[PDB]
Amino acid sequence: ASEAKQTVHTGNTVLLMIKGKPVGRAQSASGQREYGTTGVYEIGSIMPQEHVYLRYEGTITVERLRMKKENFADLGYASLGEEILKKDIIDILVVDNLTKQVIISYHGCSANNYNETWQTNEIVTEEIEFSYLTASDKART
Amino acid sequence: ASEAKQTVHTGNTVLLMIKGKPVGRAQSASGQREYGTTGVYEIGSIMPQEHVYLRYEGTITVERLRMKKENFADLGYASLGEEILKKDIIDILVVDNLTKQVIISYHGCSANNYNETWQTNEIVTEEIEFSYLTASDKART
Amino acid sequence: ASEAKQTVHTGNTVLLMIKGKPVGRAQSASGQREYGTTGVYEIGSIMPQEHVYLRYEGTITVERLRMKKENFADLGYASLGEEILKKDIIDILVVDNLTKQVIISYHGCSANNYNETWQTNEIVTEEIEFSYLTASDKART
Amino acid sequence: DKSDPVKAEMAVGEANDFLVSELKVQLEDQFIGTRTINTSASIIKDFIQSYLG
Amino acid sequence: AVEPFPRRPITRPHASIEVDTSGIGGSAGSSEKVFCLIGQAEGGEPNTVYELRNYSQAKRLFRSGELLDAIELAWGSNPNYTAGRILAMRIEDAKPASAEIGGLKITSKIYGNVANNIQVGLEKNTLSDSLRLRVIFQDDRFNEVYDNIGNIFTIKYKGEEANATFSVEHDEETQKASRLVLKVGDQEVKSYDLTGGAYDYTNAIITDINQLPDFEAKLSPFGDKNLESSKLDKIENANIKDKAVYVKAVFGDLEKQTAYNGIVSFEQLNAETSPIKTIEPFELTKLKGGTNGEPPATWADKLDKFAHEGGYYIVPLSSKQSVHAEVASFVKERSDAGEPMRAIVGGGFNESKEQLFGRQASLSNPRVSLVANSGTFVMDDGRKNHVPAYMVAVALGGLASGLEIGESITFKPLRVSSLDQIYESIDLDELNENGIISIEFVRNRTNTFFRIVDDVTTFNDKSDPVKAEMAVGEANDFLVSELKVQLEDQFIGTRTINTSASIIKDFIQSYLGRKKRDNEIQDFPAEDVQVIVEGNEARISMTVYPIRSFKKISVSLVYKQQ
Amino acid sequence: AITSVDSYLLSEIKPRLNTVLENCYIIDEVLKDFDYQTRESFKEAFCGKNAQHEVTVGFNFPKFKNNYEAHYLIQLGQGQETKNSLGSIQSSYFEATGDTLVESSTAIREDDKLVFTVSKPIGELIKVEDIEFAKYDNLQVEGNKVSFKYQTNEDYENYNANIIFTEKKNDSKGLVKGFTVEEQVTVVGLSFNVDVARCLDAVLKMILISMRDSIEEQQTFQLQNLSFGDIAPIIEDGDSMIFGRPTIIKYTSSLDLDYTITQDINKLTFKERKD
Repeated sequence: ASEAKQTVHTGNTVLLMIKGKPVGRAQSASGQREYGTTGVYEIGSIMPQEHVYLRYEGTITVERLRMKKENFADLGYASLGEEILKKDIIDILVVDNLTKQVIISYHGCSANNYNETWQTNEIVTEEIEFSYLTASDKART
Repeated sequence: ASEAKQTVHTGNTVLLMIKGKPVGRAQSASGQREYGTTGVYEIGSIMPQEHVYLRYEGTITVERLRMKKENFADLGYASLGEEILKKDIIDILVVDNLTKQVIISYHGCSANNYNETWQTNEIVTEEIEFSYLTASDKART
Repeated sequence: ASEAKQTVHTGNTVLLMIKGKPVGRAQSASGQREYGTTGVYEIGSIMPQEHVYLRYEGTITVERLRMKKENFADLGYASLGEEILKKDIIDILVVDNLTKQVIISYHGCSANNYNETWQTNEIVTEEIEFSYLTASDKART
Repeated sequence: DKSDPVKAEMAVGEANDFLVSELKVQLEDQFIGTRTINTSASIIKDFIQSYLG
Repeated sequence: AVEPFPRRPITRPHASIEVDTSGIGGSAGSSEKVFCLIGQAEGGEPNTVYELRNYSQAKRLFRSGELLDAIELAWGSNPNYTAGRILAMRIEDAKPASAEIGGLKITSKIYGNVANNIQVGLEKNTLSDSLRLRVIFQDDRFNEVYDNIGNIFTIKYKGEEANATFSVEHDEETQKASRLVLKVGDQEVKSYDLTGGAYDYTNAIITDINQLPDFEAKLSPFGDKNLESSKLDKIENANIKDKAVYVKAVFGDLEKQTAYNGIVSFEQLNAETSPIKTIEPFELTKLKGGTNGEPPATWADKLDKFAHEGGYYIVPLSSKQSVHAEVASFVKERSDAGEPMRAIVGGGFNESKEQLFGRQASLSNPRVSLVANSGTFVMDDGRKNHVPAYMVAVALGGLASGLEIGESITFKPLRVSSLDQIYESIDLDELNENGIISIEFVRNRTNTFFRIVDDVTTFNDKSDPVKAEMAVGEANDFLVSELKVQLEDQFIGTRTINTSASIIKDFIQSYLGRKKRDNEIQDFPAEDVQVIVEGNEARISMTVYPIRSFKKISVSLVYKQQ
Repeated sequence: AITSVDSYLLSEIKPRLNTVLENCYIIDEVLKDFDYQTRESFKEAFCGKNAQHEVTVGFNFPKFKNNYEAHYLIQLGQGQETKNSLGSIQSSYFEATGDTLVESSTAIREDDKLVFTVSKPIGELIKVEDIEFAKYDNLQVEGNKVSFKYQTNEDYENYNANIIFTEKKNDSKGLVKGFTVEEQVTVVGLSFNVDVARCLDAVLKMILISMRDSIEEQQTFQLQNLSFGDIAPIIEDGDSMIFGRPTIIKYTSSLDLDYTITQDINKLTFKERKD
């Protein structure tokens, strides 16, 4: 129940950072990976003798409520026009709120999809999809 | 809670404009983009060395309640028959209601799909899909 | 004789104050808070291993008799239309009649719904329900 | 002197300056400017804590 | 304990990068418990215990010695089981070095034979009628310089009158000089007593003098000088109408600035009621008299220093049998007092198993374990050191510190490069059966391991696991100690109006149930608890089953046709 | 602490009533609604420090005669139990505490502190008027005086203040046992002239309102409920009738008792099972 004693990361305990700033009004974040695993089969038997890894695919999703200031478009972390070619890679960190310790990091993030919605009575929702080169979980120990 | 102090764009704060007029009885609007991102792989290692951008796809959706006057068909912003070939590009703006400042603009919008529905007790719903050349967010600063 | 070790609060020892102004002919008020506690269930246990706080929701209601002057609409605290958008937050204080010390204060109160009843055989009454950001019981002795 | 950041770093002192000045002017309006019938020390304490929060 | 070193003040925002042969080294990891060590060590205050969170602090304060090597073993033995926080105290009773030249008694913040390599000197700055200081600590190559020392502000009298005189008086009872009077043409304007009150600081005096239309006191920009008024120097009849009259606090300016020097302390020499020996420039001269002293014959006083510190594990870096007895007696005292502890010991090189039994015969105590093996370790900078057993004891202590309460050190690997002797299977069995903890060697296809065969204390009997296995006893120790301290807070500490025996029973059962939910304890009897209350005292009795580890596996194979 | 409501009414009424009748301005506010004739005749009679006629108050069935020109009469009335608590427990205290007092004091100049002195041991402090002592002030109590530190408060060596505090008796911690009692008490004004009675009743209603701010009322006697009867001839066997409008006052209060505890645990010893 207490802040420190809870063995499980609630959404409250977690903080999301980009380039030395927190991301305000964040709502969701998902990370998916595929090692390109395959099975080896031969004439001798149907059962797969071994499994091997072929290709590494890594994507992370983020959703956000469009603030009147400090949006991804305003902040330059995301781009709309041809300016994207002038945007370098980005690194994302997911952080423990209590001590600012690192939980997991995404390296070499680059954008894939950018989505935006407006509606009569809902809050403006901003979504973006990032593809990255590697993901590492170090500096914890 | 107040109009000015809310850091988040509610649906109320936003206004949608086309060609120097507001769009009455607007209900929804969505904008999606794909940079055609791909990963580079080589024989040396499975991990993707780099990411690059290939093709730019940009589409915006709008829904509206068919007014008895000033519809897209009536207003000429959309066409049904062969007259479409006589229709030029259109530019859309999404605007801050308070000060008429610009939030985001779509340039070179051209139509892809046009949908219409009628039903016994519902309000007539008009939908249209626009594909555009570029999207820019400037003049804010 | 008066032994303070057993005293309790009642309607005659409490004041309801807004912006320093004591609201007149106020009848009742109720306060609610929800921490959204949820349990964690493992596979090998029917019992909840632990509970965690997730979400803070709180509302306060106020019942009043509509004075001919200084009603909630006239005071500007409430609203009846688009005037609401220009209404800023308020703090509602419950203060001790005896000492004028504070018992509990609600910070960042915002209005949720407004109810008024016109009846033939009874005095006019109105009810307001607010949603607040945080509560506080500081400034004690 | 490096002992006190507010004295040395204008950015820190500026943050204090705007904080206090914005607070007091708001406080003047609520109690002095606006007609207040009654006020207690604790009420002021709560308002200050509300502002800082 | 004391975390000795606070921040270094900084001057500029910058990033600097410099190649080096060595890095910052290890770091203390998160830990439930603390590890205490004593050993030969250069640097630091004798008979004082220091807490270390990083190897950098250990280098910075415990400048060298086998103790510092022990810390490296504690954190470098296993990255997964990195040792926790550290408490350290040097056995050697080192002395400071001192220099008494030029009206100043100069002493070293450093204690040991190194302290004599400190050189300090004063110089005369003819440019501003001021003294100058330089401090060089050659071994650490630390160079410091101060200039314009003593001169605060200058006074000029601007009027046309014949003579203006500045005077400061002296008090012989306390040796202070606490008056400052401005006189012009045998007439006085004001007098400032420098004994606090109206003119406590020189700032007010400068403000006071500046208000005088015929005078101006102007601040010297070379160094912050806002000293208290009482620190002004003895001055007698200085002509204010002249070009410049200086107001001086030679020791006061020295006292402030020299406090920030990392090597030196300053004292003002009283002549040998004797007046003050004048502070004057002198040659940069070595400090002298700093030595390491000798270790005490008994370490009991040192061990008593660690009482009420919470360090569960303590390791003396020695092989002396008497020293081991002192620790065992000390640990026995603390355990009964309410502060459980464990001691890890190991002596000499390749000592005979019979001598090990000799130590066992002399010493049989569950609170201590005796390590037999001696070996060599590869450490930072590539140096490999061949060391006695008590350095191996640190590795066991550092390992056990990192491990959780419920997990034993049994069978876990160790990084030690090699061992003096390779015990056989029978040799190992004799040691373990006789309450001796040892190290075992195994070889993979292309890998080699050094493993801790089992947990055993000097206590021999196998009947009771808590006595034999320190891991089991440790689990009981932390369970009870954590329970009681919590219980003290709720009922004794916190104001409790009423209490019943049954209430205590429920609270105990609540506590135990929580531990099971955290997997700290496997099982226990719920109904076995007993509570008795008698006036102001209560008796509590309960039982919990110790955890059992996996020891033996026996296998047989059968070959067959088809 | 069994509460005698009847005594409390008399204690509050007698001083406050005299003060109200002493001045004329307050009476005019009270009698604003009444006509000119009745208002001034009452004022001519009882109002003012120089009033020859005077009002009296007493309990029922006295063996002497009361001033039937104008008199307040009280009788105890019914009582009922309304709400209980688990184990009949009300509160727990670490100190034997008596009544709650309000006292006025002036700050005194000590070396490190400014201190107020009070007639009795402080026990539990409740409030000092319009002071929010910060932690750096280090507010603390000592015997019959309360102290706060001097620095950055140096303008207040002469501070004049009111203090609310409790009477401390013993360090013997104990519990409270009791329940809530809903009690009714009757009050009536008497006269041989109806106009005086109506004025007299109206005066009573005002001081009942003022009693709502009293310390005893706020802390001990809560939830007023007033009920007025019809004007009736109390007496008919005489040269002229006596007329009076009875009123009924209701209260909520606690009938409490102190239970002292001696089983203070100080020692705590842990012994393991021999097995």
